Amino acid sequence: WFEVLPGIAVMGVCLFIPGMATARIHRFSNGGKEKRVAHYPYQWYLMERDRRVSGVNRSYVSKGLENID
Amino acid sequence: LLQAEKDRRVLQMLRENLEEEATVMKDVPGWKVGESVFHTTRWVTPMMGELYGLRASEEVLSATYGFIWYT
Amino acid sequence: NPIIFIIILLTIMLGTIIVMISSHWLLVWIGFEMNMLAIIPIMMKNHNPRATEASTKYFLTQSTASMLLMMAVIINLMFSGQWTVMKLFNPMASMLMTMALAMKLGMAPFHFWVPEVTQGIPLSSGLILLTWQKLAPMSVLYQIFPSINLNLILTLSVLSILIGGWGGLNQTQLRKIMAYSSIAHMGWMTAVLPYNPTMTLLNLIIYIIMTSTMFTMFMANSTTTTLSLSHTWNKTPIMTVLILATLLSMGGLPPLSGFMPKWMIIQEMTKNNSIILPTFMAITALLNLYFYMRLTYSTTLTMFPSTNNMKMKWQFPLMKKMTFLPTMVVLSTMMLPLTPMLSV
Amino acid sequence: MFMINILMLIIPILLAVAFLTLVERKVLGYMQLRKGPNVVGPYGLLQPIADAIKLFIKEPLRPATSSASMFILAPIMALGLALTMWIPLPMPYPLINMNLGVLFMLAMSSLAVYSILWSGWASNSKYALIGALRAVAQTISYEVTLAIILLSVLLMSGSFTLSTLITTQEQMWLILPAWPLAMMWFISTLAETNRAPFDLTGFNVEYAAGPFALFFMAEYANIIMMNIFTAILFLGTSHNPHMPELYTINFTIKSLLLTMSFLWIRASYPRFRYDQLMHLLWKNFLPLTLALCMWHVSLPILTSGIPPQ
Amino acid sequence: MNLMLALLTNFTLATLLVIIAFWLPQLNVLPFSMKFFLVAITFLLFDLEIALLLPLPWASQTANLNTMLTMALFLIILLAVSLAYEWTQKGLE
Amino acid sequence: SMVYMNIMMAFTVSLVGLLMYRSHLMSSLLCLEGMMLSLFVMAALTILNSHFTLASMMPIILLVFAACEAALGLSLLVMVSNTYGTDYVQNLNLLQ
Amino acid sequence: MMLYIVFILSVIFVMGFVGFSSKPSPIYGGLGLIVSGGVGCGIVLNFGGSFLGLMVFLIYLGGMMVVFGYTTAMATEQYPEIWLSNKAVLGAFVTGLLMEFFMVYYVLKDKEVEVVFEFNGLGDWVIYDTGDSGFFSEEAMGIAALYSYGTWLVIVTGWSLLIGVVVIMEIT
Amino acid sequence: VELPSLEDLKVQEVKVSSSVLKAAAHHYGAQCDKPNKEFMLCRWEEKDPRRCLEEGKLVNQCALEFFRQIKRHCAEPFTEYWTCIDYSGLQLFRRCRKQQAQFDECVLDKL
Amino acid sequence: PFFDVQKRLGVDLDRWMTIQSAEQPHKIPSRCHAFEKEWIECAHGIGSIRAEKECKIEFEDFRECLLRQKTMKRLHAIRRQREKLIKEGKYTPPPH
Amino acid sequence: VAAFLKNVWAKEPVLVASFAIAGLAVILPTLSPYTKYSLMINRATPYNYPVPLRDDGNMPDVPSHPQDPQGPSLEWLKRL
Ligand SMILES: CCCCCCCCCCCCCCCCCC(=O)OC[C@H](COP(=O)(O)OCCN)OC(=O)CCCCCCCCCCCCCCCCC
Repeated sequence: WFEVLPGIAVMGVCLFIPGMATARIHRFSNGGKEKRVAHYPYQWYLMERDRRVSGVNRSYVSKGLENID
Repeated sequence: LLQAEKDRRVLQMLRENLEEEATVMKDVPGWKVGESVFHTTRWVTPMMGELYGLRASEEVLSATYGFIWYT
Repeated sequence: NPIIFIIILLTIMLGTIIVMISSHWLLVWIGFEMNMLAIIPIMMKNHNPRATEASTKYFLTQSTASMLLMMAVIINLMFSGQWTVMKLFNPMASMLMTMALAMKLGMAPFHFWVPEVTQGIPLSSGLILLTWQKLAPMSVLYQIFPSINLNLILTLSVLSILIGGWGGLNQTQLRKIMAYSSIAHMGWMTAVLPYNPTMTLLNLIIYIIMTSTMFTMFMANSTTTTLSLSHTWNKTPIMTVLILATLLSMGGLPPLSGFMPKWMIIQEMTKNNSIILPTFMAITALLNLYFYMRLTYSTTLTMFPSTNNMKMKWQFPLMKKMTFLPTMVVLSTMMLPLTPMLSV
Repeated sequence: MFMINILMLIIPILLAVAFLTLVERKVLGYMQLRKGPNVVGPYGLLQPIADAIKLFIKEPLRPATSSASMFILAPIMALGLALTMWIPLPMPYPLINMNLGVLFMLAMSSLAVYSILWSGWASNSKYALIGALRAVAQTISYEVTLAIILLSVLLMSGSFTLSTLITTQEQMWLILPAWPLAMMWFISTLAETNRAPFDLTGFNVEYAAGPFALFFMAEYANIIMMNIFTAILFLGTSHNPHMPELYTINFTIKSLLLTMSFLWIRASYPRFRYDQLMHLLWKNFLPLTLALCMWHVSLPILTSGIPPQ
Repeated sequence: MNLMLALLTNFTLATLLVIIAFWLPQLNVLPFSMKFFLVAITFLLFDLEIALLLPLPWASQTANLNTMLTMALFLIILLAVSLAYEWTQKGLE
Repeated sequence: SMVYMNIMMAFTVSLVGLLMYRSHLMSSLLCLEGMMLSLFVMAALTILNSHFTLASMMPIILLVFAACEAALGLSLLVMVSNTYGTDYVQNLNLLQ
Repeated sequence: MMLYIVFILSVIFVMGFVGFSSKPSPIYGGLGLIVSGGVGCGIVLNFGGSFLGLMVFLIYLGGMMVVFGYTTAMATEQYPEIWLSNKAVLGAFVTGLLMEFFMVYYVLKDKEVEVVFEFNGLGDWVIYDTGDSGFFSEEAMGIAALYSYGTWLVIVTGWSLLIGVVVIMEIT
Repeated sequence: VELPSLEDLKVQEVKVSSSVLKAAAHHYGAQCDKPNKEFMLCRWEEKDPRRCLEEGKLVNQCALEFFRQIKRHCAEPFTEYWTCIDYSGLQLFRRCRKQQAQFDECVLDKL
Repeated sequence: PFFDVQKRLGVDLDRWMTIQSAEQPHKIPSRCHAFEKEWIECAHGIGSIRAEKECKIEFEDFRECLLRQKTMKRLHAIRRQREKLIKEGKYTPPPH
Repeated sequence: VAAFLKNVWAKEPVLVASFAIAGLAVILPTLSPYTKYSLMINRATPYNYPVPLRDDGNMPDVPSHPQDPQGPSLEWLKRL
């Protein structure tokens, strides 16, 4: 009954990687931010706009209130 | 607000696609600049070829294919 | 079986209603699509492999006769996009319109579409159902009418009676003799249609009645020509005069009423100074009677009724609405002061 | 670095089932009063790494009675779509944010029947010619029993996409309104993926050591996938934005228990004797499926509880 | 733009492995049955009328509902009446 | 545009000599359903960009009858092969 | 990944039809359709419409093709062959295959070739022509299939499907 | 046809990010109400937005002072409010429900 | 022929899925929506036999709305107005 | 016919339960008043923009102020 417990802790740990990996990529690719999702064409229009006015070329950075004062 | 922030853009966008079109060639078999293809002098909505000319390097793909085939 | 034999028979006319009652190109797509799906089991019932080797030749013809129509339908979607049943706004589409539609009303092209189907079917009971497929696409042509290339429609009609006048000189199968001359009247009512589409249906109504009486008189015993020798002195001598009352009328002689549309077909066709074309058709219609003479010479002259087997028993067929049918098919030529007023 | 997300999902999922044939037997072992792999491991854990070496040493002799262009074509698609179906699946973040993906899983799984028709047909006679047909003929009957009751929960969850499916199950464990559907979900998914009660499943016996391993490796790939697909649908987990790690901790560990169920049901039951096997679908399953299909329409209407989208 | 660069790695990985499997590390130098046909035709009939059944969750965020209620139930009826006449004859199936 | 010119040649896979001929008669009925999807897509080009929003049912209801017509003629070729075993369209007995 | 990625699939979609246009010993004809219609499914997935093309996988490519592939085994029980391995197959495969690139060869590669064969320029973004942006309602194309006003279609088309079963509930 | 010049362009566009633009998003239009509905009649009732170019700047001008107003008086609970909703994913309005009161305690009070 | 049952008894079979601008379930128009509303207004009481000789104008710009035919002809020759003088200067305009 | 429900429910207890779900599903949407609350919500979901109109004399109702009690009351749901 004991020996099956190392059997569980191999294949089950082998699924822990990609959920950890992907959540440490898109978080890493946007600098500690989640990825902006786009499901409707009105939602994409913000990212199509805001990338052109972010600072140079990025959608994961913001301007804030202090931009135009 | 953003409606007023979009129509302002295309009046700018059509101008530099027209002002840089008037200065191309003043040919005797050339176009009268400012003509219309239609007869009815009204405001038709412009076409994707009229916003962006034959430039077509990245940014034109960045406009039409923006929502399409991913976020 | 006998419950759904009505239900299959019910949905055929349900198809051609939707063909008539619509303002929409996709419903008239569906219309004689489900008709072509409703005709197949009527061909089958006794499950003989000749009937299967006749319906499948009937099948993939009318499949294309469906599927070519939609290729015309998407063109005037790309050309002005309106879906009212009207002019097609493209001669490349109206060409694709008619000469696809002419398959189901089979013209002088698409030759063996009619006889190879109708011969080889054991169900000679009816097989009057191939009057419905003569009825439905005529109810589209009344609305396609004022956009046709005007030369294609008359070319198929002059050729129509030319082959149909020639086909039954080489025949004994009275099904094929009745498969032919179904090309004949379908050349005339196309040849009117550029000039007054009303009174086209006058040719259509007379053709229905004189074909309805023909197979009901053929549902006594006869399927072969020499089998029409052995009924005058065997089955009933009263049928021998009545079959001569119709074969001579459908040839078109003026004292009977079979001549009546061809009387009126010229009063419309001339007064628009087309003279050489009705003369070529009427002189071709002379040959339409030499099918019937050389056939009526067999049944009404007692040509050797051999094979001694006497029918002392009575007859119980279903002669449904039969005896009232050759009363407007003979003596109605005085009785039409205005058939072009109630129909038109 | 989008490419390194790809290789850190395809490669770490192969070891997820290459180390499962071990677990297949040990769970089978400790029911029968017997131990696992004893001499090689020591705890077993050194067994499949050596056995993976053998099937590429041992000579793959080819049939002279078959074509070659068709015979290796079915293992091409076997790793193709049965691994492609992993892609728009969240944990809690999917690789692709598809706007509709529940149709996309069924669109790929419908081509699973299109692989078995290859290998039996292009190879040989009888067994590989008639015996490989029936297995398509059972697995064509389990899409209508699959897709209809699938549609009956989208009526209440709200839409087609999978990202909204987590938020709508944050208080529920949605087996509770669909415990009749929970049987006919799990029974039907068991039957499609060719396992022990629903088995008749010559489409393997001709494969030597080379390409048998693929259609043993792809078939196992399906079975944890129907576990992970039932996992996000029925037994939804909690979500934390500030702590994404805590999602995946209690995510795969729930799918790993249902992974044992295919190993656990296999140790109980006999077969179903093919004539009954389709007879228990049309006569028995399917009329209840239409009834509950009518059930999940009227009740969100007669609640004024339509899910928003 | 990686969809389309997303599966291209997956399919080049499968066709790679067969070359190390079937190729270079090897180097060796129907009767007809009617009852097994009619179920495929029967399946495709119920395969069509679930695709017309398919657009339901978008058909709820809509206008006046009793049009969409009473008509969507009618397709299930035609899917069920089709069973019953066919239930009169299934064969050894 | 060129996207309309191709696909328009793709409609001319309904070549009639390769639509009822030659034998292996399943290859004939092959391009019949192959003539479908040359009309499903070609319609769905113009319906989609010119935002009609109402004729979206039209290509969907097209494919409903497209398989349903294709369902019928496949059944009859079994009835051909029921008494024969092979299709072989050069089979001909019933003449005109 | 270039600008011409939509058009270049369409030319590939043309050649999938030519693969079964002669006589591909009809088991490869199924493999002529799956390669075609999937690429044909790729063409529909542009231009806004996502949902309406993906069903063609299920209803036709998973639906019709399997039952299509379920035949040619219950019938045609002779010995098949790989196509192009004969001289009856390759006798016309190249003929229209030359014109498929020859149609592209001068539609726009010359300056003006000529009047009615140079009307449609290749590219560049006018193939889409979909600006400006839209709404947050749907695709749309998303609110596309409605059990509003079209109901006369559904009562007819469903009832046509019912009597299709009965005709196949009989003879076979 | 004709188009107006490069003049009556280059006016002060509100160069803010999309999250901080959707941050307030609710108190913004709910109190201005004079140029916007007039601009809607200028666009919906009468088409051709070339006779209609002037009031697109007027409603733009009102937003200029609007963010200048919130910056001068109460912005510290505002800057933390679009901080949490910047932590992305679908921009739900229930994750930042807690911090909403610290912003909204003074919008009815300070100004 | 066209019996028109739906005219007397006042229900529509469809009559809605007919033109480009009839229903639009959430008031979302089409691209050439503005020319349907004009071209119908031209010939309504016209009996269609003089309509091909009287209106003749609002059909044209409508038909060319659907294709943008000469617009594509006018735009393509700009690639021959410029872009044969590529090495002959005329960048026009400089970025941005 | 009273034992007819008790000589088939002890004989084939599968489709018997189906017809009971065929029942109790058609009848009840025409019964409880929770419906037509389904209609009031599904119409009061704003997709598009409510465009204002032009005044000329009247003014029957609804001046320019949005926060005035000038329109309907769908705010029962927030209180619900
Ligand atoms: C009025 C209020 C509204 C309505 C509410 C009513 C609620 C009703 C809920 C019903 C839904 C579940 C029932 C679904 C049908 C189950 C299938 C079935 O019962 O078939 C019975 C099967 C066939 O044989 P049978 O008809 O019984 O004939 C022999 C008679 N001695 O005979 C059998 O018994 C064999 C059982 C099937 C064989 C497969 C068993 C394999 C083991 C599977 C284990 C499943 C574990 C649980 C599922 C996993 C959880 C996700």
